[PDB]
Formats: sequence, C-alpha cells, structure tokens
Amino acid sequence: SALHWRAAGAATVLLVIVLLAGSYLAVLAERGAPGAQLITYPRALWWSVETATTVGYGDLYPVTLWGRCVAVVVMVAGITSFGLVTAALATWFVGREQERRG
Amino acid sequence: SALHWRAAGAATVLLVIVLLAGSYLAVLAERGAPGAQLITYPRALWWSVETATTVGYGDLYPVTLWGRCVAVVVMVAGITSFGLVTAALATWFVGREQERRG
Amino acid sequence: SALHWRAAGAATVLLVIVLLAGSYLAVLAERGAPGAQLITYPRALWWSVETATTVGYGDLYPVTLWGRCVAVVVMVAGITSFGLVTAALATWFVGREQERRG
Amino acid sequence: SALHWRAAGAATVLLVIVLLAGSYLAVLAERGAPGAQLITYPRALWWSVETATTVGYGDLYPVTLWGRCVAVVVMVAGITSFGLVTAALATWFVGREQERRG
Amino acid sequence: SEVQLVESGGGLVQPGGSLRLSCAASGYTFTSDWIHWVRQAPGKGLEWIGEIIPSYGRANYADSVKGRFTISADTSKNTAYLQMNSLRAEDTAVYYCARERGDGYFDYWGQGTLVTVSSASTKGPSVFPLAPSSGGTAALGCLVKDYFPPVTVSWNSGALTSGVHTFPAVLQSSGLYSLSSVVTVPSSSLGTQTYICNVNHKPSNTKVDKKVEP
Amino acid sequence: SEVQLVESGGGLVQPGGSLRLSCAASGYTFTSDWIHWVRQAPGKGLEWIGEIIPSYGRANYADSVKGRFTISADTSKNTAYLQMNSLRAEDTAVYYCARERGDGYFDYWGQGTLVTVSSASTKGPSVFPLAPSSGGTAALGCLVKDYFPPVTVSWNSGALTSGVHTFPAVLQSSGLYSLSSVVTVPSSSLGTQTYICNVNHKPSNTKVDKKVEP
Amino acid sequence: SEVQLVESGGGLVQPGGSLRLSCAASGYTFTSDWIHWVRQAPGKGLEWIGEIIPSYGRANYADSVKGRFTISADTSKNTAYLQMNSLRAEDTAVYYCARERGDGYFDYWGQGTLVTVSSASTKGPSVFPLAPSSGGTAALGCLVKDYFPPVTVSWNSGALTSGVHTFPAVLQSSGLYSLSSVVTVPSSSLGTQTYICNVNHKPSNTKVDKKVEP
Amino acid sequence: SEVQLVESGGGLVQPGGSLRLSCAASGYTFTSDWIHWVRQAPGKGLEWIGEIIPSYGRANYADSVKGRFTISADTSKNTAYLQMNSLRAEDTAVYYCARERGDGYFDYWGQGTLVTVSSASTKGPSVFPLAPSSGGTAALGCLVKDYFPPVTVSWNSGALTSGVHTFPAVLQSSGLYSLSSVVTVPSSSLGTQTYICNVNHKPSNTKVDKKVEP
Amino acid sequence: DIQMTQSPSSLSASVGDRVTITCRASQSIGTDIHWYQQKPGKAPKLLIKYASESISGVPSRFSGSRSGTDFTLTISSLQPEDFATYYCQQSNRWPFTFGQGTKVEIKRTVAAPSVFIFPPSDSQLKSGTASVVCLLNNFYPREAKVQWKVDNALQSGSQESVTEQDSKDSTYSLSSTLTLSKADYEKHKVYACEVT
Amino acid sequence: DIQMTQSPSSLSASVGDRVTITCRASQSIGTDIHWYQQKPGKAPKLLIKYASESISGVPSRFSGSRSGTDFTLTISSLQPEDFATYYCQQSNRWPFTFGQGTKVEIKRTVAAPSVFIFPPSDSQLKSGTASVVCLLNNFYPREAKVQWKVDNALQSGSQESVTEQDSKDSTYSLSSTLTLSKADYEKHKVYACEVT
Amino acid sequence: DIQMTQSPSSLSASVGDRVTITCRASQSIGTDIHWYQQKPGKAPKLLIKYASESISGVPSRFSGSRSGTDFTLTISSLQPEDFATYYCQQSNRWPFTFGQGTKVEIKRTVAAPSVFIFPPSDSQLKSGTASVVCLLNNFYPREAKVQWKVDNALQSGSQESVTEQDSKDSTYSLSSTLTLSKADYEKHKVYACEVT
Amino acid sequence: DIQMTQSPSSLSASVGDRVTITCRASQSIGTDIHWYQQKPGKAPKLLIKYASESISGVPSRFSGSRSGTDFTLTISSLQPEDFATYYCQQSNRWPFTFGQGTKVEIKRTVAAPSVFIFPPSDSQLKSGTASVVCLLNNFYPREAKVQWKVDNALQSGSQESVTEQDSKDSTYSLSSTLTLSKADYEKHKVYACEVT
Repeated sequence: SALHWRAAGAATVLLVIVLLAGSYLAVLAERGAPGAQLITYPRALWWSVETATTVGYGDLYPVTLWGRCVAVVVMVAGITSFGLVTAALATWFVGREQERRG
Repeated sequence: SALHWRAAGAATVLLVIVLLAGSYLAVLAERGAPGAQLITYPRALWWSVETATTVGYGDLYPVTLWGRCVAVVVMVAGITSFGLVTAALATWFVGREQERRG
Repeated sequence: SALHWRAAGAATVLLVIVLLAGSYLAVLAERGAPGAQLITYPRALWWSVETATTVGYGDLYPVTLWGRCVAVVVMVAGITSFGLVTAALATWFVGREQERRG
Repeated sequence: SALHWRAAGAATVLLVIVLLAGSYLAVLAERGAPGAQLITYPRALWWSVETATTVGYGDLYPVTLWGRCVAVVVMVAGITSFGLVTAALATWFVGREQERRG
Repeated sequence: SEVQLVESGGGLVQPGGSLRLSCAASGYTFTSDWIHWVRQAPGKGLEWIGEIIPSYGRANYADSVKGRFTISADTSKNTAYLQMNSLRAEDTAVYYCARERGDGYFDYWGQGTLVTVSSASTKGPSVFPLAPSSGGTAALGCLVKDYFPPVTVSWNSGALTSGVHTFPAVLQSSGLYSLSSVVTVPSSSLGTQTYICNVNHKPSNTKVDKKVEP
Repeated sequence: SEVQLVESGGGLVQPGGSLRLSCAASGYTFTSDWIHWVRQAPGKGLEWIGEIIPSYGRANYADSVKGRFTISADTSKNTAYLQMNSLRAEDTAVYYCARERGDGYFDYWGQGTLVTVSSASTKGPSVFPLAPSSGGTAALGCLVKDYFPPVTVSWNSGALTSGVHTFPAVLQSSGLYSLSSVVTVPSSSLGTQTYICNVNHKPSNTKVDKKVEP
Repeated sequence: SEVQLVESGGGLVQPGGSLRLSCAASGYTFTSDWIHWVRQAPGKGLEWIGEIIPSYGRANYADSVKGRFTISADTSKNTAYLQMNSLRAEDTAVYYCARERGDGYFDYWGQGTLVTVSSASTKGPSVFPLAPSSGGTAALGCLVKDYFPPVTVSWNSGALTSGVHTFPAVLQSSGLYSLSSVVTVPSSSLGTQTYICNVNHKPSNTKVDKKVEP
Repeated sequence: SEVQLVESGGGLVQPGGSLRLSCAASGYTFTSDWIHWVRQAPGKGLEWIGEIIPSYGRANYADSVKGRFTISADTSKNTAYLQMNSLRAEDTAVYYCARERGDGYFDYWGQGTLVTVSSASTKGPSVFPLAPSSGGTAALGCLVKDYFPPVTVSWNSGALTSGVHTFPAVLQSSGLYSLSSVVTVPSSSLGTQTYICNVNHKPSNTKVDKKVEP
Repeated sequence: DIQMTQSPSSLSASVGDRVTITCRASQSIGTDIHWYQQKPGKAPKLLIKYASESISGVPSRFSGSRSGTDFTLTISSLQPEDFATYYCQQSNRWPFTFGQGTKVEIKRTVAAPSVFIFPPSDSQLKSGTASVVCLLNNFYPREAKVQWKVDNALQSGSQESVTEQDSKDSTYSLSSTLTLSKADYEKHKVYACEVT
Repeated sequence: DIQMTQSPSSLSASVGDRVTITCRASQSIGTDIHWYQQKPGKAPKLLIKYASESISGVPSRFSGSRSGTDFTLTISSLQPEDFATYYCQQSNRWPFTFGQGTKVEIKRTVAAPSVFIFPPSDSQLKSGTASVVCLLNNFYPREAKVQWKVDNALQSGSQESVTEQDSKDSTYSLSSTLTLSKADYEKHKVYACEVT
Repeated sequence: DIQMTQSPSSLSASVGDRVTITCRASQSIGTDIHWYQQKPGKAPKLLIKYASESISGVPSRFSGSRSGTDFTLTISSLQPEDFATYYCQQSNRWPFTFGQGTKVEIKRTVAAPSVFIFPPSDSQLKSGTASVVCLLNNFYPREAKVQWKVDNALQSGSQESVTEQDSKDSTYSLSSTLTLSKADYEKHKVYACEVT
Repeated sequence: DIQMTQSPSSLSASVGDRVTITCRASQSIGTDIHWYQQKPGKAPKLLIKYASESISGVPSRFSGSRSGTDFTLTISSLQPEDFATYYCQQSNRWPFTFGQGTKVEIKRTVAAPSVFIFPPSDSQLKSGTASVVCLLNNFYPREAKVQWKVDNALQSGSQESVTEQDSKDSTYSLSSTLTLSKADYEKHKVYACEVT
C-alpha cells in the first residue's frame, strides 16, 4: 500500500531518531555509576544499534535503571521498525498475487 | 481486523504477565544454586526482558533446569508476541490495499 | 489456511527434531577440541535452544567447523520455524478480514 | 507470488554475498587495531553469520569504525533477508486461502 | 518498629538434639517475601543460614547447616520455623530471623534468641543483694550467681533504668554464669525508695525480685 | 552389577609392541553411549585416555596416548577395543573401560586388566606350602614364588574366603614377583579339613592347587 | 585559543567555608557538551572532580568531593559554577574547568584559579626594589614580601617580558609568601630607561608599581 | 618451491638513510593474499613488521617500525616493496617477505636479504688461497679477508659442494669481516683437478675466483 | 563463595572525626552491597542499600559509596551513639554472605572511676562461699589495674568483667569480683580493692 | 587442561567422625564435578554426580556440596568400609580430567598381632634356596619392627609386605620373608622372628 | 576505579633524543586513553586522543601508540619546549581518571651562572629587618652550593628558590635570600654570597 | 601484545629420542598457533598450522598438540636433519607475534677432528700481515681448546670460528686463525697449532 510504504519509511526515520535519543540518554543516565562503560555518545551509538537489531554481542550494556529503561524503549522500537518493514513487504507481495489472478 | 488488534493487545498483556511470572519464577528456581546471579526480582525482571526480546547482552542467565525451562517459556512468549504484532500490522495494510482497488 | 496451520505444526516438530539433532551432533563434533564446553547432550540442548531463538546469552558456543556448521543449520531452522508461525498468524487474520467485508 | 519466490531467492543470494563481503571487509578494517580478533577470513565468516542471524554469542566483535559500519550493513541485510522470506511464506498462504473460498 | 518479627523458641539442647525456633509476622507482609535465618556465635560475625518463601514454601540452606536443619512455615499462622537436628557446639549462637522482599537486603529483623548446646544441665540463679555505704550518689546492686545457661535483670519492674550497669556474665572456674547488676542513685533516696532487682530466667522458670537496704 | 562391562585382553607386551584390549556390553546400552578407557599406573591416580560412540564410530584421545593408540568398536558384537602400538614402560598400568551416557560421568566400569610392558620374559610360579604348628586358631598358607609378571590365589575353589590374607606381591632382588596367601582356621579342623591353595596365572597357563598338612 | 573558557571566583576561604567558582563559555558550544572541574593540589597530579550537561542540568561528582560540593549552570549566561562547602585543607589547589563533547577528552580548558583554605588571614605585599651595580648586561628586580596567600608581577605594564625570572614564592619561618622578580637588561639602558615592577594581588586589592634606580 | 617469492634490494645504508626492498610473486597468487615483512637481527628471533593486500593496497605496521617505514605494492608487476627511512642500527637485520592467505600463517617465504646500517664504508675482499700438504684426503680452501659488510663462496661455479665448510665470518679488531671457505678432497685429485674458490660480493661488485695449488 | 573482607577490623576515632570502613568483594558484585549497624546485644539495623541508597530514618552522617571491588561506609562526624559493629553484605550471587564486621570504639577525654566496694550478703555467707565486689564506674580509657589485698596481703584469687561503651557517656564501668570460702574470709575482715 | 586438585592427599580420622575432601578446579567449571570411590584393586564406583545429586544405592553418610572453584565430598560418620581412595572428575571442558585422589585410612583402638612362623617346604629346599615366613596378624597401627636372628645373630638378609586395611576389622597383617641358600640354612636351625 | 600508572615518573633525556612514556591501565580500557601536556603554571593541553589520533596543531614529534593494558606517548627528537609534565587519561569506565604524571627535564651542555648580589632597599631597612638577595642566572645543571658569610663568618641564617627550566635556554636561575635584623646587619657591612 | 613464551630456549637430545617444545600464550588464543622450523641461514618453513593440522610434505615425526594457554611441538624420534631453531606464532589477535625460538642441537658419539694447518699465501705476505689457519674437521662435542705457539712460545695473538652442526654428520668444524705482521713472522718460522 501507499500507506505501508509511508509507514515503513516513517519507522526507519523514527528508529534513527530513537538510536540518537538512545545514545544521548544512555550517556546522560549512566555517567555517575562507577564501572559504567556506556558514557560516550559514539559508543552509546554502537551500543544503541546492536541493542535495536538485538545482536547483543555483549561488549556493552547499561548498569542503571534509566540505562535499562532506555534500552527497553530502543529494543521495542527496533523490533517494531523491522517488523513493519516485513509486514510492508508482505502487503506488496499479497497485492501483486491478488491482481495476478484477480 | 478487530480480531488482529484484539489479539495484539492480548499478547502485549500476556507478555507483561510472563515477564512478571518470569522474574518471580527465575528467582524462586535459582536461589540454592551457588554462583546464581538471577536471585533478586528486579534483576530477574531486567533478565526477563533481554531474554524476551532476545537481546541477550549476556550479563545474566540461569544455571538450573527450571531457570532454563522458565527462560525457554519467556523466549517463546516474547518471539510469539512480537510476531503476532507484525502479523497484525500485515493484516491492517493488506486490508487497506484490498479496498484501494476493490 | 488448513495448509498454513499444517505447515506451522510441522515446523514446530522439525525444530524439536533439529534441536535434538543439534545437541547429539554438537557433542559428537566438539569432543576432541580441548577447551570445548559443548560436550554433554543436556548442555548441548540448552545451547541448541538459545541458538535457535537467537537469545545467545553467550554462556556456550562451538569452537570447531562442524560445531559452527551445525549451529548455522540450527539458527536457520529456528529463524524459519518462528517466521512460518508469524506468517500463519498473518494468513489467519487476513482471511478473517477478507470475509469481514467480503 | 512468482515475484515473492524470485525476491526470496535473490535475498538468499545477496545475504551470502554480504556475508562474504562481510568477512573480507571486516578483516581488511580490523587489521591494524591491536587486540582485534576479527583478522582472519574464516573467523570473519563465522562472525559474519552470527551477526546476520543476530545470534551474537559474543565470541567475536569489531573494535573499529569500519568494523562496526560493516557489522551494521551485515545485521541490516540479515534481518531484511529473513523478513522477506517470512513475507514470501505469508503471501503463499494468503494466496492459498484466497482461492480456498474464492 | 512496625511489621515487628517476633521470635519464639530457644534454650538449652542436648548435643545432637532438636529445637524448633519460630518467627511471627505481626505486620503487613507481601506474599513474595523471604524469611531468612542468621546466626551469631558469641563474639563472632553474622552467618547467613537459610531462606523460605512462606507461600510456595520452598527452602534453601547454607553448607554448614546442610540437611541437619529444615526451615518450615505455617501460612495460616504467619509463623516461619527453623527445625534443628544433629546439634553440635558450633550451632551454639543467637539466631535472628529477618524479612527480605526479594531485593537482597533485610529491612526488619527479630529480637534474636540464644540456642545453647551443652551435655550440661540447667541450673537456677542465687541472687545476693549488694548493699551500699551521702558522698553525693550511692552505688547498690545484686549478684545473680551460679546459673546455666540468658539472664534478664531490671529494677522496679523496668520503670527505673537510669545509671544501671548489667555486666557481661562471666564463666566461673566451676562452669556457671555470674553477672552483677548495678545502679547509682542519689543517697537522699535511702532510706526513702523501693530498690528491688528483677532477675528472670526462661531455662529455669525463675522470677526472683530481691530488695536492697543498708 | 547390571549392564556389566566385561574386559578381555591384557598381559605382557614387548616395549614397542601391540595388544588389543576388549570391553563387552552384556546389558542394555543406548545407541548414543560413549565407551571411555581409563589407566592407573601402579600406585598412581586415574588418567583419562579415550572415548568412542560405537554407533557413529568416531574416537578421541588424550595427548599422552596421541596416535600410538586407536580405539575401535564392533557394533555387531557390542565389544569396543583399544589397539596399543609404540608401547613404552609409561603404558604399564591397569586399563578400565567405562560407560558414559553423554552426561559426563561413568555409571558402570569394567573389572580392569593389567597391561605390563617389559623386554623381560613370562615365567611361572613355584608354590611352596606354609605348614602350621591347638592354641585356639592356626595359621597355614602357601608361597607363590619367582613369577613374572597378575596372580590369582583362592582356597577350596573359592568356597573358603574367611580369614584369608593374599599379600601384595614383592619385587625380589632377582626381579620376580613373590606373594604369600594366608588363612587362619580353628585347629580343630586339622587333621579334619581339605586345605588346597588355588594359584592361577594367565601369562603362563598355570592352575597349581597344592595341599597343606603339618 | 577560541571558545576560551574564562574562569571567575577563587581566593582564601575559611576551613569549612563556601566559595562559588565560575566558568564562562565565550565561544561556540554544542548543547550536549559537559563542563568538568579538575583539581591540582600544589606539586601533585590532576584529579577529576565533577561534570554537568548545562542543558539537562544534571551533575555527577567524585567520592572525594561527595555532597560537600555542588555543580550548577546558568544556561542564560553560558556560565557553569562550582559551589564548595565543608572545605578542608585537602581542597587547597588550583581548579581548572574544561569542556568535553561527550567523547571522553578535554579540548579546551580554563586559565585555572587557586582556592586556598586556611584559618589564617589575607595580608598585603611589601615591595622592596633590588637595585643594580657596565660589565655588559645588568640585573635589577624587586622583593615582593610578607604576603598571604597568588601574586602577579610584570614590568612596564607587561610590555617588557625579556630576560625576566619571577621566582617561585617561598614559605617564610613566619608563614608568609616572599617571591623575587628579576630582569637582566643592557646597562646602556641605565640611567636611560623606566624600570617599574607591577605587583598585583586579588586577595588584598593591591597594584603597587615601584621603580628601580642605582 | 612454487609461487617462489623472490626478494630484491638490500645492502649498506647510512644511519638515517633510505632503502627500497622488493618481493616478487612468481606464482599463482589469490587477489586477497597479504604480503608480510619479517625481520631477524643477527642471532635473534623473528619479529613481525608489516602487511599489505596488494589489491586494496592498504598497509599496517608494528610500533617498532612506526611511520619510519612504508609498505607499497605494484599490482602491475606483482612486486610488493618496503620503503625504509629513519634507519637506526636496530634496523640492522635480514628482512624476509612472506605470503599469508588471510588465515594467519605464512605458507611461502622469500630467500631473505641483509640490510646493514653503518656510517662505515663498503670495502672489498682480499682472497688468499689456503694451500694443502696423500694421508688419505687433503684439506684446501681460501681466506676471504678484510670486507664490509654478505659474502658468497662456492667451488667450480657451484658444481663441487661436497665436504665444504664456509665458516661464519668474524669481526676483526680492525672492524672487517674475514671468513674461511674449506674443502676436503681425495689427494689423488692433486695435481689432477681444477680447484677455484668463487667469492662474490654485491656491496662491492666483486667476482674473484682464485685457484689452489701446492 | 563471594568473600566480603572489611577494613579495618576495629577503629577508635575521636567524636566529630570522619571515619571510613572498606569492604572488598572477592569478585565484581555490581552495587549489590548493603551495610548494617549492630549495637551490642541488638538485631542488625540496615544503614545503606545498593551501595549508596540511604534508608528512611538513618542519619545523614552515614554514606555508602565506592565502586570496583571496593565499598566504603563513611560516618561524617563520629557520634558517641555510633559505638557498634558494622557489617557489609552482598546480594549479587547465591548465597547471600556477610563481612567479618568492623567495630568502632569512640575515643574521648580521660575520666576517673566512681570506685565502690561491696561486702557479701548475709544470704550468701550461709552457703559457705563469699563474693567481694569492686565497682569502677565511668572511666576512659578501657585499661585499668584493680588488685585486692586482705590484711595487706596481695590476693590472686579474680573475676573482672568490663561493660560496653556508654551509648552517650562513651565511658566504661568494670566489676572485679573476689571469691573466698566463708572460712578463708571469717579469718581476716579488713578490705582493700585498690584501683589503678 | 582443567586441573582438579584434591585436599588432603590422605586422611586418618576415627570411625564415626566427620571427614571432608576438597577438590579445587583451576577455573569455574559450573557444577560439572563427580566423585568416585576406589577400594584397593577394584574399579572406581560413582558416589555423587553434578556436585550434590546422589547416586541410587550410595549410603547417606556421603554428600557432595560447595561452589566457587571449590568442591567438597563429606562422609558424615566415617565407617570402617570407607577405606578407599576417593577421586573427583570434571565434565565441564574437553577432555574429562580427574583429581590426584584422597586416600582415607581409618583410625582405631591399638591391637596386637597373632604372630606365626613358617619353616620352608620340603619341596622348595630341593631348589637350593629356603624362605622363612613371619606372619603378624590383625595389628593397629601400621608401624611395626620385625627383625630376624638365627643362632642369636641378628640377620639383615628381608621382604616385608603389609596388607591393605581390613574392610571391616580396619586392621593390618604383614608377612616378613627371610631368604637363605639351602647351604646357609643347613648350617644353623634355631629360629627367631621377634616382633616389635 | 581504573588505575592509570605512568612510567617513568620523571625523565632527563638529551635534546634530539627519542623519549617514551608508558601508562599501564589496571584493566583493558580499549583505546579510550588521551595524553595531555602541562607546562608549569598552565592548563593541560591535549596531545593525543584515542591512543593514536593526533590533535590539530600538535607537532609531529609527539605520537601515541600501543595496545594491551600498555599505552605509550613518544616524542621523536626531544625539544627544549617539551619541558612539561605529561598526563594520560581514560574515558573507558565512569568516572574519568588521570595518571600520576611523567615530568620531562631536558639535559644539555654544562653552563655557569651570571652571579649578582643585592643590598637591601632603604625602604625595607626602616621596617627593622634586612633581606640580602643572591642571583645565579642561567646555569646547567640544577645542582649548586651557594653559602653566605659576613665578616668572613659562614652564615646559616637562608631562602633558596630555583626557577623552572627555560622554555628555550633549558637553563636554571636560583635566588638565595639571606634575612637579618636591621640590628644584626648594622653590625658588619662586608658581603660574600660565594657560589659553587 | 600477546606474549608467546617457548620452552626450553635450547635442547640437546640424542637422535631417535622424543623431543617436546612448549609455547605458553599470555592469554587464551584458541588454537591460532603455527610452528615454523628455521635451519641456519634459510627462511622459516611452516611445520604445523592450527595447533595440530599437519602441512603437506612435512614428515610424520613432527606433531603439534595441546590446549589451555600451552602448545607443544613434538618430534617423535629426533633426526640429524632436525638441527634448527623452531618458532611458534599466534594469529588470534592483531598483530601477529612470534615466540623467542627453541634451538635443537643433536647429541651423538664423541668424534675427533681431522686437524690441518695452513701457512699464509705468497699473495698476502706482500701486504705486510700474515694469517695462519688451523682446521679442526668433524668433531663432537662442540667444546675444544686450540692454542698456538711459535718457537715453543705459547701465543695469545686469535680468531676462532665454529661452524653449525652438520645437517647429516651432526658434527662440528672450527677454523682458529692467527694474525701476525710479515715482520713478526719473518722472525721465527716453526709452527704449532696443538689441539685439545
């Protein structure tokens, strides 16, 4: 659908937003916890992607409540965004099979 | 569908339930295993989400049978819940493309 | 579809098969590599699930070619099986929205 | 659809390509960073799959910008490829339920 | 405090004998709370010993305690118990119960009870008044002598507690416990004031309350 | 026990020679079971040595054993073997086979067999009866003397085993193995009882059964 | 440099007193930048002390600084402050503020200010001209004597800075700070040249500028 | 061997000078292969130094080599080079190039070339024939004397290599390199056989071939 | 099992002073440490949770901090009331374990005892033994030499018991007890518990 | 390779006593340790699996416990039958490895031997050598000095062999053997194996 | 907290020489180390970021390198201007921490001082005290013995202050100050600050 | 950077014997170790890859094994040809690093040298210096004392060079060289290089 392709692009954008929110907020939330690793924006941003794709290589994670609260948002966003894309591929194909026969 | 949106919300709820079951049960199952880390409800609950989104940063995991049996349930629930949502996005878009042409 | 529900159950079964193949074969392939951890059937079976759900807590992994070749099969199976289920939820809902209007 | 099955195979191919790009490039990007582990093509290729299925057992990860930039591409490719397959299962079933009633 | 955990049980047990201690809720307790048991041998640190969720009623134990001890709970009474078998001299200590909400720390404890393990035999005290001698304030008190094994002194049923020094008990050559309660009061109170030292003993039911005069 | 692993093979081998040991099932064995081989040099610990899944028939080995030794299995006979080449004096030890279900422990072992590695030569025993002297019970026995290399004594074909002391063998200045079986029996049995010491030897086929009289 | 962080505040404080230091932007600053505070006790290393994002205005602190110190920011003025309470002698040091972009290093610092903590009392200097004696170039200067606690010497309002040796101050037996500015100039300049040593002091408002003649 | 890496370049360089070494393919080389450079100072271990993928032409280096050295490649010639600047005495060593397929080991190396770093000056040899004295076989040879800095002896253009002992060179009190080639041949060959010692030198173009007679 | 190791194992600082107690974990435990205060004879009382989080009702002089394997309870301005043994305790890994304890004695201005002496009860002396009791009241420091003599003859026949520091006076009382047979004590009846 | 290290390497406790055997892993191995009991001359017998899980048929006095790198087999009330060498064994990491062993000797009430003496067989003495055998039966402790003399002359020509502790008596028998030439022994024919 | 440990804690190399400063992290920190140069009295100046990345404007003689826990700042060709204390600093783990510092003194050709002497101001001598000042100008090395005598009598009454190495001369000036009462100094008025 | 540490740093075993060379990694490296053999003057030759994998063409006496941080190259039956320095090398972590080397000398049956002596060339003696050369051919062991005398006077004026062990004889030749001025050597012309 024109809707499904719109929704897909929009998710992509929002994800990038969240990732960027993700890093700023992660750093902002973990500075003050001794032993926190998640305390510079560029590594917060690496951390944000591997969280959002649910790769979790485990090089980096939050140790504080708001670290983990943020991380949850980022996870959820990520998983949503990629699902919507898959749905938007599903709708395109279904559409193209509909007309195929009628 | 009115069905697909109902089913989506319901999964969301159940997931939250499982997460909460997840933590209580994890703690209940791992206290008594020396070296278990998964022995306080709040960290059981962090553990429960990263399991349920399949992030696995690897900060936390179960060492006992019922730890791992619980963890499986939580995984399965998680993966199901997010799939149903993606399906419920797929149905909405397909529906909106149907009427588009007829 | 009657097809989609059949296909779903069948995947479930095959996955369980693979998991069980997974463990036997993992153990069979890693015994002989010093430092391998993946050398008892019951922990091979824990390992097999966290691989197949792509949790990877990182408590356990293969160190040999056939370890890793097996692991790939198990991953692929897992990811397939849960996708087919999500697809089989997508088809059910689409079907139920079709008749809703006609 | 004939389209959805074409698109599925094509993704499969591209993924294999990316994996192979993935390894060559990972090695090419990490040699020169002391402590990098991701510096031989065969282990770059193990690394490439667990990244692309988002298993992340955490045995292996990049430490450099282009390491991580490459890793992102590989993640994204992986997640896309398996989604398209699930979509291409969704379209097949929807199609087979369409004719079932008409 | 509130949600005061009360403790019951506690006394002399035969080497290898059995004693059931008790911990009552007396407050608002979430269903998920763990009751823990914590030991302190005389002049030593705290030692973690065991946990139960009264609800699901599953119990875990330290290696030292092994399957000598069993932790139980009556959810109908809100009273969790510790059943001790195999008792060695090691097991001689105060036992505190304590509440943990599943976070990993103890917000409310119990008054704690001595468990004393000895093939020896419960005796009773022998209260001997310490009479005084007005150089300002004056010192009176009483011996509480030749006892085995927790002793409780007060003055005037607990009303007077001001200037009091109830001393550590001592182990006599004989092998009995002799303490020495003491009070310093303005001599202007004698002869004017009722001074009576209230010496209780659970092991040997005893409630002696002797009086002090020049 | 049940699923008794029987062991076959075992004796003297030339430094650098070959010996095929054997381990038979004799019980219910899952298809997935591993057979392991485990060594114990005289007066030393256990040493893990090798594993096979009889079914897929793939075998792994310790560094010490290297590619000197090869582990094989006949799934038609339920008999797993250990083929030894390169044999050093190191390899001198008892070899136990043992079953593992893939969990990582050994539930059922084999009786174990000595493998002795020596450029020296199999001899036979020289049984010399130890005759006695009724101060209550009386001590009789027999020398089993100048042998090389496992010796088996009993009494009365194994019926009598009561008061028996079959001693560790000793290494003589000469370089042979001399043990000393011994029994203490009420003297009221002599002269009344058939006392005959049954001294077997696989290395040198020997079944001497000498008799004891004052 | 550019984006020069200027620092304000700094002087003598009573043991246990309060002093508000200041750090001004004076340049292009991203919204996300952290301002950090960094200490250097006399003849010692750098010690990290605290951070704030002026925007979200949340502040973190080292254990040493605890909740004695509070870091604040006026986003309207682009001026971040450090409020010091509890001040011990430990806290006696230069304080540098510094900008960090969230990457984990400091690109631009501040000139740094002494904070001196003493129950002792601000005094003023006592400038005594050091007159010279043409064996080529000649040495003149001035004592700046009996001060407490940062001293600033120049020559000719800062124009002449060539051959100058403003010495470390010294702690006198008395307990005051005595330095010794010094210049070496071609004697051909005397008597020809205006030589006047400009000795400033913030603690005790002082701007003495004494003159040197044979 | 096959895919023989040939090496070019190598000799005396001024402390702080420049020398371009070379490594040619001469075989089947995958596009992805890395060429590495590996050092061995006289009587010392191997030291890894640098890598390039000739194709993408990106190069990495050890800390010791820093940005003194630069590794380059001509994909048109299948010849990878090492450009040396800053040369210290440290850099005095044999340099081997070697092929790695991206697996992490070196299958094919180069013959290796000395790079000698000295403010000293290339000299030439001074060949002095060592004449013999038939007690069976006889010993002849030649001095190759007072050289600086790699020397190559053979006999009869390399045909005869049987019984030959080309000795380590020695550093003389003077500071030159004196070796001693030697052959043991049946005396029945003298006077019958052409014995001529072929003493080459790249540093100082030299191809002396002196002859030996009683 | 995770070894909590406290430091020092005992402290005597002057009141108003800044006192700090280290507790090193044997492995990283995150911030799953909690500090308890135990006054002699009472149940432990929780001071700090999760390294720094403060408990409702605990004074402000108490602060927990520190990371790495190291964890630190600080009493800013030591009070007389702070005479207790303090414990750390980990929640990271099963089972929960405690530290050895650190005991804080208060230091203060040298005081002298209100010395008293007690002849034995008529009641007791019928029993055939006689106990002579010597109070020292409200001294600082702890250390004190109290020896008996009867008829000037230094005795060696003795039961010293010291009390715990006063929760407010931060002082010490000691009862020295002297045991004789009624017989040994019907011999000579002049008294000297002389204190130092 | 993962080093199991047992502790002590041997024990003599009195029967009824509580005996514990440590086995330290060289790295964390989880709970993949298993304890075996090996009586002299027999195949090892599994006592405990997975640290604590008990085996069908093993007595209750045997318990495995402990975490960290440390693992502990406890025999509550040592029996005479428990005379064995006990082994731990890891399943964590390939290959499976065993510990050095801990040997438990039973301690008991001092006993005396049923001493006996054996002149050489007619059979043997034809061979040209003669073996004199001295039984000591059912002593505790192990330690014992048995020396020969013939015609009162202390001999030095000797083959002591001790037996393993009795599975029930927990006692020791020893055979001391004395070897002479038929010739050296047709010289003098008065016997003294005198025991201490 | 992550311990940065520098090496050596001070250096005197000859100008043109190759100087290296180690800084060992207490754990792996990745490449989150940064080097600063602090000239006496100034604010630290960033030299290297992320182990090797160079800063805009920093000379080329400065290079950061190294991995493992070890990190190395190298000054290829020491300059006179490089007289500073250099610091490493970690960004890996909260909070940011710094190293102890390594101080680089320049070594150079032995010089002699432009010795001068200063009688006290008319101004001061009214105060009742008198300060005698002795310049040593532009020496190398640091080490120097300057003692006073008045009327030949060696004095012990002294305030040496040394200056920091010249940013270009890499030399040292010292002011030795001698304090007397106006009274002690109206006694004898012949001067000797004699330098060694 | 990952420290490979070999063991021993040199070996002399008898031919036919079993020789083993340890190489400890400073951290776990997996099985990313490779062994090279370097004969004197040649390029290294790869023996083993990935710990155990054997190379096409390498003999069977060579086997790599071992896990943990420890890695072991074994030559089953030492040959004369195996006179080389052997290196391990890690591929785990950037950059690739090598071990210090282990040198294997062959041991064999004591031999004696084919001693020879060489008067200086007519060619050289025109130069004004004279070199006297003494061959010792094909000895075992290495150790040997060769001193000159001319007219019986022990000389001290000497250039010993030893050769590397024979790839097949596993023997040693040594050239001792004696340098005189033409003048010092036109003095006395009787020769003695006498070998021990």
